[PDB]
Amino acid sequence: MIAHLINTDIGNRGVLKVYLDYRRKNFNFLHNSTKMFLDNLERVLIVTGFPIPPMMVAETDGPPGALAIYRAVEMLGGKAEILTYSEVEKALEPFGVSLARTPEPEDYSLIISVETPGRAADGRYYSMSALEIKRDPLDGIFLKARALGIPTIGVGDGGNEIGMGKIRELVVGHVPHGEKIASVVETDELIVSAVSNWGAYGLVAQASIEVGRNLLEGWDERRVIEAISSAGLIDGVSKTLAPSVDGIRLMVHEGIVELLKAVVDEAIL
Amino acid sequence: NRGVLKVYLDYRRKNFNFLHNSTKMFLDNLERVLIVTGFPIPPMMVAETDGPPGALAIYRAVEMLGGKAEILTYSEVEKALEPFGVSLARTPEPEDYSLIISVETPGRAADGRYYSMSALEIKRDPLDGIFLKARALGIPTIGVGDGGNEIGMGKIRELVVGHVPHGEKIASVVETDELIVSAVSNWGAYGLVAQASIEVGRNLLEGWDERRVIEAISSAGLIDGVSKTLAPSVDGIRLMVHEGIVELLKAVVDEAIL
Ligand SMILES: [Mn+2]
Ligand SMILES: [Mn+2]
Ligand SMILES: [Mn+2]
Ligand SMILES: [Mn+2]
Ligand SMILES: [Mn+2]
Repeated sequence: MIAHLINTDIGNRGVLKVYLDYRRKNFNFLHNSTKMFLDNLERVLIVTGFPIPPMMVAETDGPPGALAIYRAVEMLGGKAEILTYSEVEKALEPFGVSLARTPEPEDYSLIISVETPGRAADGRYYSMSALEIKRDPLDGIFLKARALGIPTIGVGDGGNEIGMGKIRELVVGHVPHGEKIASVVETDELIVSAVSNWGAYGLVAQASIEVGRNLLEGWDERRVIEAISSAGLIDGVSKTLAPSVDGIRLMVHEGIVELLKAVVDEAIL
Repeated sequence: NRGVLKVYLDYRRKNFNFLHNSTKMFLDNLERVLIVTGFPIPPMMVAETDGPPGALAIYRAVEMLGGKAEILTYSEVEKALEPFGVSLARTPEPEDYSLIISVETPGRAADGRYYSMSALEIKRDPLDGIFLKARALGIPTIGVGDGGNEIGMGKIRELVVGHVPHGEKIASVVETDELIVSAVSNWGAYGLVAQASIEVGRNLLEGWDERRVIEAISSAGLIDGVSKTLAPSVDGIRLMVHEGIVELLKAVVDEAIL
């Protein structure tokens, strides 16, 4: 099953414990996020981009997930655009992605965050290692969306990203520096995953099953990771230009993807 | 299904390190390991494809690590595993082994009988008797199940009743020192080998060919637990998913070991 797979145990105790508790009360969270996804495809805004102190450069986790969702929205008949930092706009350039300009929540039917910084309790922005983030914020549009009642979906794997506000108690208690770094920003639905890109892929995968088409077909993890890495995006852990995500090498990410595609094909047949 | 996942969720929340702890025990008693497997599917009472593959995977890992292994199982399964030249247990006594493992084997319920997950009574010579003796003797024991009616589940009987249909009647009362719960039993066994690989620094799963093992045992007469037919699948799920599971585990091990 998809929610369980994208939360595969990868040696990160914090995220696993959060997932366990989160799913105890919200067993169908991925299903609900999907239902909200499918119902508002008209015009989707995807937000991604996570600055890595002390360089404050964006990492490899997030954009791939955004591209996958972007891809799925277009294939489903909707329209999508991406709000993110410049280094990320450059990395996604080859993929012919509609970039968002002067966006206001009103203009969208659904807004999704894939690994984006969420302001903490003190109104500041922190990394998982408690270092403060200094880069113009992107969560602002989610607050306006919540106030307007516009559908929102968050995807995260740490506790300091947009959407984590819906389960801050789980973050404070299961993650180091939690109380200080846990984002306060909420979304209508939330997807927790071992790696954010997988959360994004899981959404795409669950949607694939409900529409009867494998929306992941054609996706090439290695090609995408290597492109955005050659383009300047760093690995979150090594903080270097290695073609990897969250310090984990490509065969693992590639394996997740390929397994999701199989799980989807098997479910549609 | 929804049951197993809910039972896994609770168990993992309660025992965060159950797989790691199972692996420690495994790695510590490899001198002579007895692996038990074989689950009859009512009404035909023939063994299914879930279990034998996992048992075979452990058997192999035990030998690659220098220990010795033997298999206690039903006749059709012995036949099904004949091509792999696995040592078959004869008149097995508890005392003779340093470790006893079960991969998808029926455990007696509270009323002393055996039931499938659909509450049908299993009628065939039992294999759990040695686990009862093993724990009374103090012999290390590990169980791998994915339903709640398998050997080792007696350890979490409460979790089984609160999430599995027919629970009270079918939940196995048979305990085991360490217990592995997984969506499919075979994957529990591979997880064990993957975890052992990480602890040892060697990919013990390298070379594992899910396709061959399942088509082989299927050709030999082992039916699919869900469809109850001779399809090359396990738990009603086609091979491309199991190949994917295995491939994913092989990469995770590489990630840790390199
Ligand atoms: Mn994160
Ligand atoms: Mn990440
Ligand atoms: Mn690494
Ligand atoms: Mn079972
Ligand atoms: Mn099974």
